[PDB]
Amino acid sequence: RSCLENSSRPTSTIWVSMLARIGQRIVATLPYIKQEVPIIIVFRALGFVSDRDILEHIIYDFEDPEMMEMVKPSLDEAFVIQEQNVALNFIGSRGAKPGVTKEKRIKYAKEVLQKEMLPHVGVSDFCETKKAYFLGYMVHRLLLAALGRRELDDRDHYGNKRLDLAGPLL
Amino acid sequence: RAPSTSDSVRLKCREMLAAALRTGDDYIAIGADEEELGSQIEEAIYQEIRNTDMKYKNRVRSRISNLKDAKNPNLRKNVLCGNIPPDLFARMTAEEMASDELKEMRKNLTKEAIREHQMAKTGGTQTDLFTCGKCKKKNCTYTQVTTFVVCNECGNRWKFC
Amino acid sequence: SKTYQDIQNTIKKAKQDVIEVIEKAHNNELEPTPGNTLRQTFENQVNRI
Amino acid sequence: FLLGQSARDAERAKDILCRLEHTTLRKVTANTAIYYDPNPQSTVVAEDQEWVNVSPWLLRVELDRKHMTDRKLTMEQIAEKINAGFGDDLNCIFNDDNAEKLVLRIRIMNDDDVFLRCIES
Amino acid sequence: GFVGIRFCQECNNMLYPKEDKENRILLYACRNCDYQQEADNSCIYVNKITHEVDELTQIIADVSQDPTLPRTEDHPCQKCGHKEAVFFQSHSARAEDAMRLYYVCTAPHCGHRWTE
Amino acid sequence: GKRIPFGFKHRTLPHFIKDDYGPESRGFVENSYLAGLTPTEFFFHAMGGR
Amino acid sequence: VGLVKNLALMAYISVGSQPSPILEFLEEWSMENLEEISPAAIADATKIFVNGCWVGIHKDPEQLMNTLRKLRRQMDIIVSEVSMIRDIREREIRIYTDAGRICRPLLIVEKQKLLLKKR
Ligand SMILES: [Zn+2]
Ligand SMILES: [Zn+2]
Repeated sequence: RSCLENSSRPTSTIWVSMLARIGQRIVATLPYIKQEVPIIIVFRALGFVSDRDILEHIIYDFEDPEMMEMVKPSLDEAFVIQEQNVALNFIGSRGAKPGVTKEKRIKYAKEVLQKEMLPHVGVSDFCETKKAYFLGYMVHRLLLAALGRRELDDRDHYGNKRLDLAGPLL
Repeated sequence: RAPSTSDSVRLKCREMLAAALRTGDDYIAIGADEEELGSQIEEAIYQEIRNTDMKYKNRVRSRISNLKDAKNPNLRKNVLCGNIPPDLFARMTAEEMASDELKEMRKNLTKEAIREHQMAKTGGTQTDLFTCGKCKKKNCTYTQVTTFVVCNECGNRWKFC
Repeated sequence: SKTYQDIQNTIKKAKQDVIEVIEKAHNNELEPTPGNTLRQTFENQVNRI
Repeated sequence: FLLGQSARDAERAKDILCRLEHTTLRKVTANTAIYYDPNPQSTVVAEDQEWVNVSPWLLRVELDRKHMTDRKLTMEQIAEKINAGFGDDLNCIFNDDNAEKLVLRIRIMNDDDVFLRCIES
Repeated sequence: GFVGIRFCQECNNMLYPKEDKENRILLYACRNCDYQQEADNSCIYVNKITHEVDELTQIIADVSQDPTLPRTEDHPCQKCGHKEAVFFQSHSARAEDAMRLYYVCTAPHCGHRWTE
Repeated sequence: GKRIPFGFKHRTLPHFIKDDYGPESRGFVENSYLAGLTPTEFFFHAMGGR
Repeated sequence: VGLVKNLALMAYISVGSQPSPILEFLEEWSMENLEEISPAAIADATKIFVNGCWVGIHKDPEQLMNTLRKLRRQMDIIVSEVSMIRDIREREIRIYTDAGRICRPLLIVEKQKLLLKKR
């Protein structure tokens, strides 16, 4: 649940889930996007054509192949997306208000990919790097949870809760 | 004496069996006819199967591997010494042909699995002071919580307040 | 005033027994009870004690 | 409720329990590794089991021993089932019950790279 | 043994395997580029059903400086031979069935780990 | 139907140390209502009542 | 039952602060920023998160956390409501400064002796 700081827009949610079941195909539920999109297409849309860069942002160490076997399926799933334009078109095609043309869809995709998702890291003109690193950290945490190396996060743990006193409520 | 066969597959199987039986030179020490033993084994296999299909070839290969296994030459020595008749060896299974150590390990694993498959018995203080009304016996076990009565032999379940 | 002594002795004995069970589990001696895993049988033994 | 003599002794009841319990490869398999071994006799791995028995790829599905003994299985029936279930399209070269490692060798004879992944899964 | 991803040289992308039908060898081609390289591992995929993972490889030397972690003096280190040492369970989900400890030396410049 | 879980990271409460499966560290109340209760067992008893 | 709750006599909720002084104080130290950093250098390091924002990377958590604790104890640059969490198992320093973080005051115990002396 991302939220910059008492901003006009409401808090945005980013569900980076994974199919149970090829098997082990990671997806994402971006705001204002009814369907799901794989994380690899999102990374390419943020401005990362190279695969090595995407993996480095997601996975920090390459000496553990046991972790690499989990991302290979989803990585190879989206093999027909290399350039940034096609990724932007694919992400915008699933938008709530699909533009009748191609330019409108690209603009809508760039706006949702720079203002709606993860507004707390940054919503300025050039902040794609930090957004990509945060997304890679989310994927890394998801993979660690899947491997069981790190227990899940309890929902009732007050350490992950915040109280809204009269201030924020008003 | 095993009857001769004119089938090429049978002859090849007999030759392979004889060659495998010759591993380790145990035949010379025992003075047993390796060729005759191989012919008898092939004849027993052919009688059991009655066709030179894939099953017969698989059985022949398994027998050759078991007889030529360097990890348990005792089976080969016993076969060449008459301890295991050719009919028994041909009809024997993989578990029976295993070495003594392998057989002991398999038995231990099976016993451990059988024990682990069981369920823990219900705990309780067994005593003969309560007479079960469902069987007339005195053996039973009680549990205080009201004291629940559990029959030992008959299994009468009751409680006393 | 004597029942208190008996209760304290029993509690200390139970504590010693559970500590010994924990030590055995740590050093890998407590074999898994049939029908249950190692943690399950450990918890069952502790609860019974 | 057991009917035969198995009702009394647990030795003859464990087999009944096993046959009534669902057992699959995952329960008995320990490791599964695919290799693109070109020549069957080359045997990139050190295993003296293919030359005695005699496509440029195979699956080395080694099974566990403790689980197999617990369920009391034999490689003969496993090979028969794995060959009949998928028709006369593969050739499983099982291993004898004397070696330490319970290795296997699945090969296909007659897009092809992912076929082995799909079938093994 | 395991298998690691090997990126391309020019486009830096995932290299898919390929069985050369002509020379009868194993190659790794690129989906976009036409790069090729002769393989050396002769393996493509491995699955660990038992998931026999060595917990020691996950443990780090920084665990020693933990104020909420037990310490014992009866299990000294091996290399340096210090007395103080910590101990804890796997602390990893999906624990099959084992509370086996993983002793870690409590001293700077050592970071040794062992098990008994 | 089980003992007190590990709400924190591998421990019931901050007082007890990690991997402390002892009786008093998992809910076993050693004292009695006449002789008072320890705060930790007091909290665990409150959990049971809830 | 169980949904309605009441605060404790000592329980106190953080009113909220700003992250700018903390960012400046962590930026002065030898902390490489996340925008310009070798990806291979993330493994043997600790990731710093402030208000859930991943920024900067450090190479000495055992000293950084001590410096932060001393600074908060002196009440000069960081208010008493801020909280620095130290994750030992995985190297991550997640700091939070937003409001709603319920907390309470606790005495400090350096080795085996408190600081609340007779003075
Ligand atoms: Zn390439
Ligand atoms: Zn040391």
